[PDB]
Amino acid sequence: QATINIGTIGHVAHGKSTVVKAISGVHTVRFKNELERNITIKLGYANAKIYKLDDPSCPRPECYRSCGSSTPDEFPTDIPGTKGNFKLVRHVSFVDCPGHDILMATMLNGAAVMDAALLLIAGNESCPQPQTSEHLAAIEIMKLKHILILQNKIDLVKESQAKEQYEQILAFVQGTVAEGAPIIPISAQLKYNIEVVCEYIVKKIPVPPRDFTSEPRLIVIRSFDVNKPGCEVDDLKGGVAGGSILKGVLKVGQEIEVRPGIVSKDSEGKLMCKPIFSKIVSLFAEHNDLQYAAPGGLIGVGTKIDPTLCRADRMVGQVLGAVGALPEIFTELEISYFLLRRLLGVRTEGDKKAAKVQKLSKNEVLMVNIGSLSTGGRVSAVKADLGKIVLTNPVCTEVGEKIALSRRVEKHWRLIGWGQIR
Amino acid sequence: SEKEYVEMLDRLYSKLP
RNA sequence: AGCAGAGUGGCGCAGCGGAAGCGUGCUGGGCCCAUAACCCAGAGGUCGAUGGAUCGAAACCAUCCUCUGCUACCA
Repeated sequence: QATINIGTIGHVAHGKSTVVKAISGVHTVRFKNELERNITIKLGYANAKIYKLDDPSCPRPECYRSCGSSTPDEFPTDIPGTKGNFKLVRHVSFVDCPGHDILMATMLNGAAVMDAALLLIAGNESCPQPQTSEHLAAIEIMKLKHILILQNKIDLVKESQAKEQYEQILAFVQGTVAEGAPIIPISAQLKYNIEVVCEYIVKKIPVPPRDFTSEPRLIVIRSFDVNKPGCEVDDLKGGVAGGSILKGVLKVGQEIEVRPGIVSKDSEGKLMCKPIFSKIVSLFAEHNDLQYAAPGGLIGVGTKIDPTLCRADRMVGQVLGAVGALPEIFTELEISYFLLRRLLGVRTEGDKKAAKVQKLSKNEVLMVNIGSLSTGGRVSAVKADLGKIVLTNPVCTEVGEKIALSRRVEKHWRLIGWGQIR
Repeated sequence: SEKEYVEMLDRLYSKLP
C-alpha cells in the first residue's frame, strides 16, 4: 500500500515535474491545468512502487534501462539493471508540499502528516536562501528529521555558484537537524543521480515507527469527489476523504467522523459542533484495492460523506478519527509558544525581512497550525508564555504535538515561531 | 552532508559541459 | 469531464422548405477642373463537417469539427 511519506519540498524556480516523476513516475495534478507557473503551489499527491534490481535505482516498469526524457540535449542513460520480474521491496508515497513563500501555511498542514522530506534547492536565487531556512526548521518542530537536501537546479548553475549555496543555507539551519541530511547534487535536466537518490529515499528514509494497532487517526488534507458533474441518480456514492493517516490502521466499512466538524445550527456563542460521521466505502493502494489502510501513507479513504462535502477541497486539515474518537474539539484554545528571533520564511540578499518581530498584541488574528489543521483565530489574552486564542471554527488537536504560529506582517502570515498545546 | 556533494560533484559535473 | 452559446461572403452576419442575406472593406466608371461628400457598376458564399428524413435544406434534423464557458479537478 504505502509505508512512508516523503515530502518533495523546494523553493522557487527549480522545477517540480521533472524531479517528482523521476522519483515516482506519477504526476501531481489538480485544477488550473494550465498547470503551474514556476513550481507547484498546490498540496498534491504522488504515489509509486519503488523497487530494486539488486541495484539501488528506482527502475521503470520497463526495467532493462532507464533512458529518461528530462532533456533532448544529452541522452540520459543510467543502468538500473535488467529485466527478470523485479522483486517488490516496498510501496512509496509522497506528499507534495507547496514551496512558495505565499503558501507556507498549507505547506505546514500537509507536512504535519508526512514522515519524510526532500529539500529541493534551486541554484538560481540567493545563496542564503530563505525557504531552506524556513522549511527545515519547520521540519524540526513537526517531529520529523528525515531530510534529503536535494540541490535540484544546478544544470546551468556552475559548480562554484552551486558551491556557495548549500554551504550558506546549512550555515543558517545550524540550529536545525539538516547536518544528517545528505546534500545531493542532481540534474533537473539530465535526470541524473536518481539511481543514487532513490537509494537515499530508501536508505535515509526507511519505514517509520508507525502505530498500526492504534485508533485510526486520519487527517485529511485533500478532498476528492467521485460524485462529479455528469453523474446520475442511480450512481449514488459518497465523498472520498483522502489524507495521510499518522496513527492506527483503518479498515473498509469503518464509520469515520470528521472530528473538528461543522458549527451546529444557531450557535449564539462558540461552543456547539457535531462531527460528520461516515462509513468508509473503499481504501486505495496506489492503483489497487485493499481492505486495510496501513498508516504512514497517503491513503485514499473513500467515505460516505455527501457530494458537497468533497466538491471542493473543504477538508484541509481535519482530524478524521473513527466513530467516537477521543481527541477534543477546540474553538477557544490555550497555547504555550515560543517566538523565533528571526522572522523565518522571508530573507533576501539584503536579509529582509528576517529581523526581530514585535510581540503579539491582543485581539489580533494569528494562524495556528494545530496538529495538521488550517485555522485562524484571534488571541484574547496574550502573555509571554500564555496565549489564549479563540478560533472561528471548532478545530481538533489530534495530539498536542506542535503548533505553528504566524503573524500578518505582510500579504500572507509569516512564521514568527512555533509552540505547543497546553 | 558534503561527502554526498563532492562524490556526486565529480559524477554529475563530469557529465555536464 | 458533464454543461451554455455561436459557426454564414474578407468581416460584421440575415435567415427558416417553395431563399446563400444585408452592413462594411473591396475595383471601375459617374459627378466635378479636381478632391471631399456621393451615385452606378465590379469583386466577396464549404450556412463547420456529414448528410439524410426531402418535391428541394443553409434551415428541418442529428452527429462530429472549431470557438465561447463550467463543477473548478472530480483517488
